[PDB]
Amino acid sequence: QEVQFFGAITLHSKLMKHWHEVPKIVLNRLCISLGAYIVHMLGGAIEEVINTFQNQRMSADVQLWIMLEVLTAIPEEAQVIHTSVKRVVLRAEIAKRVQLVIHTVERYLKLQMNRVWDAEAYSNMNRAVKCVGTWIKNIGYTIEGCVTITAVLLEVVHKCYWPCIHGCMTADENELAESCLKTMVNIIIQPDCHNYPKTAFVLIKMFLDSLSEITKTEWKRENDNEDIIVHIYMLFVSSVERHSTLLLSGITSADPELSILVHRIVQEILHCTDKPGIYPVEESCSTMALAFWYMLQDEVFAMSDEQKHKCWEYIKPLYAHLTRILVRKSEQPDEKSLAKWSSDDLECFRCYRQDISDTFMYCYDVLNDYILEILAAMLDEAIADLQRHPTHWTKLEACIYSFQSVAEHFGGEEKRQIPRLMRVLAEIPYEKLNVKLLGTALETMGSYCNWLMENPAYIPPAINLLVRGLNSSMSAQATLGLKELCRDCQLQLKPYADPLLNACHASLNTGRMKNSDSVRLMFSIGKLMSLLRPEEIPKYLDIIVSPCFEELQAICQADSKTPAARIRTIFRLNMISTLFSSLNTDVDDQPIVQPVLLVMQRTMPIFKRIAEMWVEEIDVLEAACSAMKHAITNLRSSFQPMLQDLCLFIVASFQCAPTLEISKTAIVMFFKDEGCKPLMQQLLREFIQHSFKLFESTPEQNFSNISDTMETFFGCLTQIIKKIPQVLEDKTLAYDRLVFYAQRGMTLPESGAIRNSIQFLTHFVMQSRNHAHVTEVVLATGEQTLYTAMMCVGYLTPRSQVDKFADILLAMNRKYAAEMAVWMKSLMSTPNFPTQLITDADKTRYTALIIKENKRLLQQHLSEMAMKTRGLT
Repeated sequence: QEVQFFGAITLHSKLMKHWHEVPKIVLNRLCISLGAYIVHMLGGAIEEVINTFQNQRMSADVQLWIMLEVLTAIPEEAQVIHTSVKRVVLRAEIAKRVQLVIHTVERYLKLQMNRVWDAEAYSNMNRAVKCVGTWIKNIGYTIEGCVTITAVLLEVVHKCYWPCIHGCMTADENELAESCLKTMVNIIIQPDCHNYPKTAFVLIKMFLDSLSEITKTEWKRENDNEDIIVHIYMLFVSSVERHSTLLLSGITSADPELSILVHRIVQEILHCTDKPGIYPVEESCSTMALAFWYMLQDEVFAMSDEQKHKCWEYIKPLYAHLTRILVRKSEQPDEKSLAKWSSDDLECFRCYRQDISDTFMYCYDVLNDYILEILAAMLDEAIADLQRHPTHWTKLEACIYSFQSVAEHFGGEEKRQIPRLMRVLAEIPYEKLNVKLLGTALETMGSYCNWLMENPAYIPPAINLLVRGLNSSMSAQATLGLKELCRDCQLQLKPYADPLLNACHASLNTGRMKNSDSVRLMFSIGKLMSLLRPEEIPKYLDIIVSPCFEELQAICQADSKTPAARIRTIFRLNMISTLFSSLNTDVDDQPIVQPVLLVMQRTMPIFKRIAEMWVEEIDVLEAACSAMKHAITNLRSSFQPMLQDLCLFIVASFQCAPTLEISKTAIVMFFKDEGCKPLMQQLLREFIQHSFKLFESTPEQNFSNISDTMETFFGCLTQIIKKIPQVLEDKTLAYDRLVFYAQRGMTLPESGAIRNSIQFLTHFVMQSRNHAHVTEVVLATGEQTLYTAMMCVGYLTPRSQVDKFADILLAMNRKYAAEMAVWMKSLMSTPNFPTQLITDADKTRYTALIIKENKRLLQQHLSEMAMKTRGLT
C-alpha cells in the first residue's frame, strides 16, 4: 500500500536519472514518469497522446485527469531532466508544441464551461488551468495567442465568484479561481521578443474591465474571501510592474483610452492600499502596493526636464493622497482588538510598519516639506478626535509614528512643523490614555534629538516628557531617547543638569525600572554628570554610583554563590561599566580631575575581590573586564596612572577570554608612548606565557574544550600585531610556540579558531619580512605551516571551512614566493598520499595553480581540490 508509492518513486527517479542505463499519488507519479519518458523522445508525440486520451478509448474524467497530469509534467521535467540534447534546444523544441497545448486546454475549457460542475470537474479544470500556467511560465509564449485563453480564464474566474454570493466560496471554486488568476499573472509577466504596447494594453484593459466589478463588490465589506481579492490585486500590481513604460507614457500621452486605463489602475492600487482593517488580521492587500509606490517614485525620478514636469504635476497629488492613507494604515489595534492577534501577526504588523516608514521616506522624496503639512493636519484631526472621544489613542499614535518616520530628512531647520509636533507631544495627557502612545512619543522625541540640537528652546518639555517616560513602563523607549538626547545637544543640557540627575536618581530609587533600562540610564547619567561643577560631583557619586559598590560588597561579605547574587553582581558591574562609558569631564568650570579615575582608585580592591569570588564563572569576569574596557575607551589619554594597578589586576586574573581582551585593549591603547611601552611589553609577556601554561593542557580534550580561548587569543594577537608593528621588534616572546599552537589552531573544528589562527598567521607572515628575528621563525616553521594548511584543506577541517585557508597561502606568496614554491612543490610531490583518493595529475595541476596566483580564484581551486581529496561527489 504505502510502499507502492516508494516503488513508483523509485521508477521515477530511475527514469529521470539513468536514461543512459537503458539503450491516487501513485497515479500522479506514474503520469509524471510517463511525462519524462515522453520528454526523452526527440522524434508529434504530444499530439498523439492528447488525441488518444481525449478520445476516451481507455473513466473519461479520470482519463482526462491523467492526460492533464502528463501534459503538466512534460515541461517541468525538461527543466531538471538529464537529457542528452542541449537544454536550450529542448526548450526550443517544446516551444513548437506550446500553441497546440494552449489550444487543447482552451477548447477543453470552452467545452467544460457549458456543462454543470462536479467535484471531479473542478479538479480537472483546476489541473487544466495549472497546466497552461506552468506551460507559460516554463516556456515562453506569444501574448497574441494568449489573449483568447485569457478571456476564457476571466470567464472561469467569474463563474467561480458569482454563484457564491448571497458570501464565501466553496474553497474548491476558490482554488479554481486562484489557479486562473495565477496563470493570468504568468501570462502577463512573460518576456516578449517584441514588446507591443497594444497587446499589453489589451490584456490590462481586459483584466480591469472584467475584475473591477469584483474588486468593487468586495472592497466595501470586510469580505471573507481575501484570496480572490488579493490575487486580483496581485495581478494588477504585477502586470503594472512588468510594463511600467506603458504606465508613464500613459500619464504623459494624450490618448484618452491609455490615460483612462492608467487612472483606473492607479485607482485600484489605491483601493488596495487603503483597504479597510488592519494588516494582516482584517486585510492582506496593502503589502503588495508599497513596492509599487516605491518603484513608481524611483522611475519618475530616473526618467526626468521636458515632460517630466508634467509627470510631477500628476504624481505629486497622488503621493500627497498616498501619505494620508499610510497614516491610517499605520494605525495599530486597540487593547480590545489585539486580543484576537497572534504573535506572528504582531511581528508581521511590525515589519509592515517598517515598510510604511520606508514608503513615508519615498513620499518625502516626492513631496519635500509638504509631507509635514499633511502629517500635521492629520495630527490635528487626531487631537480633535481625542477631544471628542477621550478614549481614542490610536490615531494620535499613528500620526506621531508617521512623524518619526520622516525625522531623518529635515535636520534642524527650517522645520516649522517639528515645533508644532513638540507642542502637541507636550499637550497630551498620557496618564488618561494608553501607555503605548507615550512609548511611541518617546521614540519620536528621541528621533528628533538633532533637531533639538539645532533649537535650544524646546529642550525642557522634551526632558520633562523623558522623565515622565522613565516613570512609566515605557522606560526602555524613554531611556533610548534620553541617551539619544545626551549623545547630541549635550552642551545645551548643561543648565538642566542637576534637576535631571535628581530625576534619574528618583527613578532609580523606585524599584520598578527594569535592569537593562537602569544600565542605559546609567549611560545617560554619566554623560550628564560630565557637565557638572567639581564641587557638586561627589554628591552624585555617593548617591548614584556608591549603592552599586555597597551591594557588591554585601555579596562579597555574604560570600554569595547564589544565582540571584550572580545576576545582581553582573547587573551592578554593567551599571558601572556603562557609567564609565559616558562620564568624560573634558567638554569643548570643568573639574581638573576625571571622576572615573578617582572611582577606580577607590574601588580596585573590590574588583580584585569580585574576581577572586567568581573565578569559576566567566560571566562576572566578562562584566568587570567590560567595566575596565569601557573605562579605557572613554578616557584614553588620561587613564595612565591607573594602568599599573590594571596590570596588577590582570596578572591577578591570570593567577580566560575577557582578561585577554582587556589586555589587548590596554596594549593597543597604551603601547605608543611615555613609558607605557615597558608596562605593555611586560604585560604582553605575561599574557602570552600564562596562555601557554593553559595550552599545556592535553590537546585531545583541550583542543575542543578550550577552542573559544584559542579564538579569542589569536584574534587579540592578530589585532595587536596589526595595530603595533613595534611589538614584533621584541625578541623576548616565544614566537615558535605561538606558531605551533596556531598550526594547532587551524586543526580545530570551530570556525572562530580557524579564522583567527589563519588571520594571525597571515599578518605574522606579513610582518615577518620587515624583521630578521621574525623571519627566522617564519623560515623555521613555514613548511610545517603549509603542511598543516594542506592537511586541513585535504581532510582535517570541515568542508565549509576550506575558504578560510587561501589567505595564509596568499601571505606566504607575497612575503616569501620562493619559499612557498619550493615548500609546496616538495610537500605535494614528495608524499605518496596527502590523501589517497586524489589523482597524482590533478593534485600536481592544482598545486601548480596555487603557487601562481587573487583570493577568489584560489578559493575556487582550493574548494575543487578539497572535493577531489575527500573524494566527494
